[PDB]
Amino acid sequence: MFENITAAPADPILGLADLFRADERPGKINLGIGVYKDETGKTPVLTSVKKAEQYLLENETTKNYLGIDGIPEFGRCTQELLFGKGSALINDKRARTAQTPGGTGALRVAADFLAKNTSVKRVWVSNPSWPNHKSVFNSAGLEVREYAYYDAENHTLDFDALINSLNEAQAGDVVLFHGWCHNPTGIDPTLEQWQTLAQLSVEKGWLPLFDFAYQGFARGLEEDAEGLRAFAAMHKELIVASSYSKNFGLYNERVGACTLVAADSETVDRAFSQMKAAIRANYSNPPAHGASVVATILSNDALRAIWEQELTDMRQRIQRMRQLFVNTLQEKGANRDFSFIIKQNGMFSFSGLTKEQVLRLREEFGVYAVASGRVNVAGMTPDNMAPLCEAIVAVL
Amino acid sequence: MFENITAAPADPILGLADLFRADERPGKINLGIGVYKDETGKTPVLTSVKKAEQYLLENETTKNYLGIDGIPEFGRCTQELLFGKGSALINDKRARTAQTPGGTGALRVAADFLAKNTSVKRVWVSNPSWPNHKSVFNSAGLEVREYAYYDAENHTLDFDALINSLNEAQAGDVVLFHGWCHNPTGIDPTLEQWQTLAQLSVEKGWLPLFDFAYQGFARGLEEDAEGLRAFAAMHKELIVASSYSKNFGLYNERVGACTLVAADSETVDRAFSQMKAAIRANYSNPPAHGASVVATILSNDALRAIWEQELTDMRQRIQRMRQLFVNTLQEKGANRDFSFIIKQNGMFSFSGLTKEQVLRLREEFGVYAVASGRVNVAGMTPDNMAPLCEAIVAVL
Ligand SMILES: *Cc1c(COP(=O)(O)O)cnc(C)c1O
Ligand SMILES: *Cc1c(COP(=O)(O)O)cnc(C)c1O
Repeated sequence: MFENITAAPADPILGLADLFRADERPGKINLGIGVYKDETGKTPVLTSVKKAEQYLLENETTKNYLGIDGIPEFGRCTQELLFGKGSALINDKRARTAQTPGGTGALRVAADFLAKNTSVKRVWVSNPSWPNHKSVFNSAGLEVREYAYYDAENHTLDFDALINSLNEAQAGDVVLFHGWCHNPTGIDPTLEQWQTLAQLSVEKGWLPLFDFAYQGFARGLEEDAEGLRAFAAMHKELIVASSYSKNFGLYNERVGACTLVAADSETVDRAFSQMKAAIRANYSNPPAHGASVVATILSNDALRAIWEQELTDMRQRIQRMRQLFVNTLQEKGANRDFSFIIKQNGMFSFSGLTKEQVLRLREEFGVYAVASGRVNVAGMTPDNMAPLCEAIVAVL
Repeated sequence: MFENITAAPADPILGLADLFRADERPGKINLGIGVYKDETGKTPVLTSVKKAEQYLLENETTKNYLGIDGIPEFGRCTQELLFGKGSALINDKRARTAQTPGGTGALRVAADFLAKNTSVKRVWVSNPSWPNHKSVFNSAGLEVREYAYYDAENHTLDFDALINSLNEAQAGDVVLFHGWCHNPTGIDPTLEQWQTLAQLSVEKGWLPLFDFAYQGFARGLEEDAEGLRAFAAMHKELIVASSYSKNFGLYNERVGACTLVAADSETVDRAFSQMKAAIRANYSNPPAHGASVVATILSNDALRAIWEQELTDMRQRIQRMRQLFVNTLQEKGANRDFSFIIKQNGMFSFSGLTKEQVLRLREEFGVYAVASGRVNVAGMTPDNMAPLCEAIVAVL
């Protein structure tokens, strides 16, 4: 039965992590996958997280199955983070959230749900976008169409191209928007731009789907949620696939959420019963550990104060590395002006390196970046900045 | 977009857990979902598990993403449990395993993989079988056909009906077999019967898919794996979706595995690259906590000795409850002879109660059983045995 199965191509992000592993070179540098590193080049378990974990170790009395949708408190805390504490969506009971295995799990559950319960056949994704978006949607059997976004020449969000590209989107299509800290460009719309978009979707009949994986990495928790909140106020319906992998440094515990919003309580509960059926036919119910760590921290004021500071430290450290990167490139003779990278948000900077330069960097210098030229600024430290900047100016 | 979504019907197993929750009756009894209970009617975290968890709390230094296929050691320990320590499959590198979110996750990954990479269009499941099998396979777009199994009249495995039913299965179809402790009947084939089946699949060209969720609940770890091992010796290809939810009491951490076996190392690695692609487009990578607990215990001799005894205690306690159940029914005037239940293996006994009796039990007496008449013997305790047996004889 398997004789003719052809090998799948390596994952552009995750397979990169393998090559780097197998690399016996001493000075190799990561920069590929979106995982935070501290000053020492390590990815430690957050202190608020370690504390919540002892708490769970001393307090859990059972590992009995959670319901299909997970821990209720987790769901509530998630909605408050997303929409705000006194949100009308929350007060009118217009939103239901299911705990899922990571943000990817949330996107797939959203896809399966839409493919099986609505008339959706098309999902619009930005050019460029997280490479795995296409795979997830194609998996549920939906086609992916792409909308213009990035202006490679000016390193700006080409807004008119974005709008004119979206005019080919029909009423009933799904349009995918990144929350804030666009992966891979780091270029995001202004609040004014988010409002224009919110009113155009409403007028055009698009169903917004937000992939929110970096809440807290641009300006703050509540600020980073402004685009989505702009949208939540206008729309009767929307879905949010959020992730706690990055903002809680909980990557491998698989903590995410799929939030479904409908015009009313009655409709959303009915639509949610089908979302639950899609989950049962997939992984049954979600993994408790990571999600209970998140609920514990968000529900406890002392633990929450510690986590918020840890997140602030991650954010600030990345901001410092960005400046450090553009300066060092300059003082190493990387003649090209890389100042636009200071203008990007989040863990990543879209460097503008070509497929071949990205390839040479690795084979000749052992510094690993995604083939699209996307580099993980959070993977940079004061110690690896110079060898890294030295490799870059040499392939330029 | 969601105005016309119709509510999904409640899950026959998981939705039962909700009704029981919402039940304000004092003497209500569970018996529905397949979760073990000790003498006190609680589902404690195993002692070996609590210990492995402190170990992880003191020793983990990162939550960085696992690879798509999970923790390597987890994969190795799994293959040894399944095939045996000195297995030829293991030595010839004919098997690859991916850590997945529970056994359900493993079945779905197997389904997606088969639907997208092979010519499979049909999956044969036993009548009766775990209610969720149909949903998982239909989700990947495969149809489910059913083979005869249970003889309701004699409470036996109707073996000729099983064989004659399977003669309608074509070369290239998938045939699903339960490892041991068949859910829901508890009726399993003899080793001789397993050999006859192994040779018939090989001759007929069926691809065996084993759902192994109760390893250790019938006679022992290695004995319960005899049917599958009978099959592994004859087949060039097979897939195993195993679960550690029940045997490790790790229900909510979602710990399972999907093991792919091909004729050789080269073929299995190629087929596995596609399995990994199906995982990436689903939940990306697996949850670390439960799986590392399992690897820690299986890799440590002291921790393993404790766990094996805990599992032995669960097994024995269930065996005692079974005897207790048939005796108490007898001394309460449940005139029907329920002795066949002593002959069933695992957590469940297929009681033979009708849809309406199962329904009356709940509404009039608050004892919850699955509508098929399946009852969780592991949910019985010396304290609830009498009220339970009293309710049963009253609806008889
Ligand atoms: C990291 C990321 C994901 C994946 O989240 P997981 O929680 O790791 O599944 C999805 N979308 C975007 C834009 C991401 O950056
Ligand atoms: C319990 C069970 C499952 C589900 O396993 P999870 O690990 O809970 O996903 C699948 N198949 C059978 C036969 C089961 O008994």
